[PDB]
Amino acid sequence: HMPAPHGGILQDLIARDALKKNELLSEAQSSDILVWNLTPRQLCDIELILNGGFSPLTGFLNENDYSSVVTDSRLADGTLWTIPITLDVDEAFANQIKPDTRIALFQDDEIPIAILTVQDVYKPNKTIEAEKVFRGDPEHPAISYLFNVAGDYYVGGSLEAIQLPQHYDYPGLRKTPAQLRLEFQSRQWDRVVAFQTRNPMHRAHRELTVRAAREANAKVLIHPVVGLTKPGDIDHHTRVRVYQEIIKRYPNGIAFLSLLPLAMRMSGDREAVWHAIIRKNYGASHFIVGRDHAGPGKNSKGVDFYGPYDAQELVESYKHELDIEVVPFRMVTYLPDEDRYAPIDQIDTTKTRTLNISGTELRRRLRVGGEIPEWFSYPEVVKILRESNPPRPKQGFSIVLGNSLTVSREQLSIALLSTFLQFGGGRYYKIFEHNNKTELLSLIQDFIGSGSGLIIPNQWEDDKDSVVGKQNVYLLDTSSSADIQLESADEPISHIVQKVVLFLEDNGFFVF
Amino acid sequence: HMPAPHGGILQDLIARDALKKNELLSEAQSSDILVWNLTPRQLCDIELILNGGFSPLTGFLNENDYSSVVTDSRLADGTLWTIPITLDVDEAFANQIKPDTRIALFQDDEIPIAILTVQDVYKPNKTIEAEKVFRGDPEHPAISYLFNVAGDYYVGGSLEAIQLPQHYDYPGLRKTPAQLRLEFQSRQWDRVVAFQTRNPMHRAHRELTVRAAREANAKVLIHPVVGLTKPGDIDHHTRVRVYQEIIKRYPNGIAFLSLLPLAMRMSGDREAVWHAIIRKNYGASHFIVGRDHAGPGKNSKGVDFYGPYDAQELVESYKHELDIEVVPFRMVTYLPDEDRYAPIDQIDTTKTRTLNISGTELRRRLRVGGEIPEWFSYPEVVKILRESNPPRPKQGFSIVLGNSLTVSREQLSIALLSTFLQFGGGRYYKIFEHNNKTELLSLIQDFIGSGSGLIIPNQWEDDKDSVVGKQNVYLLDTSSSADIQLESADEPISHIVQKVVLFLEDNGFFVF
Amino acid sequence: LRESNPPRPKQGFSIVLGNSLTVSREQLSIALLSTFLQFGGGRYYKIFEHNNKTELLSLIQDFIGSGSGLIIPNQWEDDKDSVVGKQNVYLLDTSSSADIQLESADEPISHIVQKVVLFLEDNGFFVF
Ligand code: NA
Repeated sequence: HMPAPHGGILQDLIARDALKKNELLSEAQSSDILVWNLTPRQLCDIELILNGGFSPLTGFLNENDYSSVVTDSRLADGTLWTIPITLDVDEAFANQIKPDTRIALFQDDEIPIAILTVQDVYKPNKTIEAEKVFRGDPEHPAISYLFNVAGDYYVGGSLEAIQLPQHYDYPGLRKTPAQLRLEFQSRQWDRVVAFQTRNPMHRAHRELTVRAAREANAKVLIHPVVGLTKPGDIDHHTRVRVYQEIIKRYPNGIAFLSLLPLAMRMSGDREAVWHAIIRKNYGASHFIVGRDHAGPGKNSKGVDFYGPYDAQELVESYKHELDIEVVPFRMVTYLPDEDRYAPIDQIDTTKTRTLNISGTELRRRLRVGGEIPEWFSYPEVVKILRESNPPRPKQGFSIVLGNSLTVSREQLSIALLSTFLQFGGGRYYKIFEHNNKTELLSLIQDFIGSGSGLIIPNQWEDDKDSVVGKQNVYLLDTSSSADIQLESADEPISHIVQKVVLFLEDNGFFVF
Repeated sequence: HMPAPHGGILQDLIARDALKKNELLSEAQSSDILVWNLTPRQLCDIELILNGGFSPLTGFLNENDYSSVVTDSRLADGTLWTIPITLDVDEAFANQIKPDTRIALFQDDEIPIAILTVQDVYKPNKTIEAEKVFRGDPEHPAISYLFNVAGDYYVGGSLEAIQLPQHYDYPGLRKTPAQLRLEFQSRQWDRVVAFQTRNPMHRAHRELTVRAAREANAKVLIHPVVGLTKPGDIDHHTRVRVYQEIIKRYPNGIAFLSLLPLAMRMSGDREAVWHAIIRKNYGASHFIVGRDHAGPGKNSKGVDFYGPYDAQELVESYKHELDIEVVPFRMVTYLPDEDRYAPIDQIDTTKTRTLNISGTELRRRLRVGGEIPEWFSYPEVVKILRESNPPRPKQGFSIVLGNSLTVSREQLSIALLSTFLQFGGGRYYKIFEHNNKTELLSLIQDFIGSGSGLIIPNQWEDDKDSVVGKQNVYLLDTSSSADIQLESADEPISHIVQKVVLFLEDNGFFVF
Repeated sequence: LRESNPPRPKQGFSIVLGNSLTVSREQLSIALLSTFLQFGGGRYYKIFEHNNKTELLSLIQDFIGSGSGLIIPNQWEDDKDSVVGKQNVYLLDTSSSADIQLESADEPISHIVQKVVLFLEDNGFFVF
């Protein structure tokens, strides 16, 4: 039952180029070879290629495959493939390469990853890519990256592997497709259903998953993404701690945890098919496709990027060709009087109690510090989330003295500092003078991340608002754009202080 | 019974220079008048002088009173006075002043405090002062300050009150002698026993104090020092929270808390007499002098700066002259089977079970996060100290990659960071590059104070060790001076990471 | 009441291998036994062979009453269904009358085991 890789053969480049390692290593570490440092998304991508995770890929797509993928969701030879995997480069580097040029791809400017043999260098129409691949919405994460982070030139080419990107965390937890397939054989695991996730798992996830295992007669592979998920989500370290904990809530010998160095595009539809392909290469006969699978969410005008079922239908439409089975996850609700989750479909809310916790409410219960029902998520998991996302009483913040203020900045700072220290509780306070220095402005969010309260005497230049981070940063000024608005610019310091103290207290930072 | 100020009349200068405030304020901020920025200690002293708390002083001591104080612990006119209150200025400033010169004393370079009418300017023999006043031992906190911080030119002169130094914390809690006496009169309080302290109060302190009140038929005045105590101690904020909490464990209408802006010299012997005088001016008829009162402790060779009972004996020998009663606090111990503290005197240690917790064992339990008995310190009090002095798992730290390391600094830091993030526990981690900059080195301790873990890629110049701070800062090197010593200079990174992890785990920072 | 009528986690049960099964009864039993022992919690497990003996069939409900999990290799004769007691007794077979229904009679033992484990887990006997 274990699926053959996509395209019939596991492109384990690490294993195929084993004997030539030192040979490739040297060439890569020679001063005669042109060097290109891989960006974060590229590092995740290249790992899956050398890995065989992106079978049948063997390098970054050339214009021929890239175009076929963009317009037909297939490689030039017809193989289903929905996400363009290209090596984006800038004009400068582009002008130093031509077909057959040998490039060395490094990590952190010092670790030899692989040797790339160019065969194509083109300047893709990002308008068409954004439209045909990511549905053209300018706010879509992939399209934003496409235009502001991705180089404007793609470099098609074949790769020869030196070593997979270096990782120092979760060793042996990042099993390659070959290792996973071998692990499944050790356990005599025939049928395996894989679960995609870039989020923490709660009881519902544990139940829906065990259910899939039961109905599909397969074992469970919890395959969390730890490379790059949606921008601004929970760090993977925290998620992995949650996974390692929830894995213990499954009957013994039913589930296995393994991390996927994937860099998502949040391209729902196509991404789902891409996900099915990837797990297939990793050895899964079944793939769970959730509601709005890999969906960013809603845009500015509240419009959804993808339809709630777009992903499940797309994968379902290609499953026979992919030779995998799709396990659709229907929306579910909790029935208190039975202590069980059930498909919304079969519930008459008119004659049955139902409980549900939205992501917003959860984010709120972690901000406020309120209890989280044990039926929604396991105790151990909630504790883990509580540590990473502390309630406002344990959160850091920053109070910036507006430019409109005329009071003694030094005195107001001393006054605020002295005042905050009366409340105590654990938070460390500091009058922070940056002097419009980037080396110091870059530390603001670090102190806030540490729960520290910073009193900042002056504002920084607008051409640096990007160096800081708006999170928990409040402006004290007379302007209508301030978070703490003073009626005048020459108010008594005690007047000003009280306004700030009560503001913070109202926002939950101080508790008495 | 309420004593008369020391000298006969309370020198509440603020009250005698009221009808001259605007006038004096003008002169202060005038352009002609010479200005001097009051040092932190000078602020605490000047506040007590203008306050009346230092009666009969009416300004800083001149060479006449000073020498008298130094040799015979009295002022020129005989009046008892053991600690030399003088205005220490640098050479340069001394040469711009002559007798009759009027000076404007400012706080933080912008607040008019008082006008000083110079009477004397001299360069005291600090070798004699350190000897006759503080006993000579160079490691004595007062003698160290005397030479390394105090100016070399004392400026004697009278003072005219503008306003007492500004405080934004604990307003109305810092009552003046005039205010306290009024507060006492309002409560029909005649006999008052004052309790001095620069440390947290535990059940023992509550019991000894209540017992004192009972024996002397007096009310209790908890008079903590909030100015400057012993180098490196518990900030007054934490202590005030402790005081306000324990003050509630007294019978209603028995005790009263008030803060004393005193800058202690930790001059045990003399300072106790000085404290009795100060407390006398504040309206206290009784003063508690404890074992090694205002004592620095032990020097290098483990030799005590003062004798356990030197302070009690000295004040006791001047009490008749001071016109105040001395209340000696005898060493006590806890009796489990009787749930009460009793003097070590009447306790048959042989036939009686006794419990005691040293200041060191308390320090240890707070570092470890161990339990602290209820009989030793009130729960609310422990809570406060725990939050101010977090145990190792909640403590911050720094691992400085030594100079002898030949390994990649970029890769070792990255490996430490990703490894640390696996553990979780609320701590924020950061790779900190200072580039030998002071603006950055000064933040290291702020981060550690915030519970953060810093990974420092390079050591900082020797000429800047004084800018950092030893606390929880460990060096990873090969030298025998390293905190985490490495066998060789080019050990595998994984090998290094483990040595560091297990070191931090053995030291409490990590718990599993 | 909680002591006399324990919740499913502390309740005994019995899994009888249907007559339609073609798998190695000895192996399936060993497999189930070994598997149940991984979960633990307090329940005592036992492969129980009655050999259609009334003296032994009369003990089935006694073991269940003791919270024990019994793995029974074969079914007994219908003219004895009255000697046992249906309480917490589940049949593993292909027939539509079975409590745990297999799609085929020659399924992999690991296939069969998982079906039984998840059945019991769904019925509250195993808690993780
Ligand atoms: Na990137």
